[PDB]
Amino acid sequence: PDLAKILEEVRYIANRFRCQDESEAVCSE
Amino acid sequence: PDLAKILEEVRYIANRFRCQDESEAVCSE
Repeated sequence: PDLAKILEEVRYIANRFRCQDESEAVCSE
Repeated sequence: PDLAKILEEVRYIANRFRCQDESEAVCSE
């Protein structure tokens, strides 16, 4: 149901945060 | 039910993030 559609959104934001953290790690190197 | 109303909020924030990421891409160009 629509709960499954909620999970996709939360996936998007979480993966956005992961990608920006990875970029920050590269920058720290 | 109210879960459907939760999904709209999460949609809003996710699309906000998408729009600001797009603006960042344009700026990077």
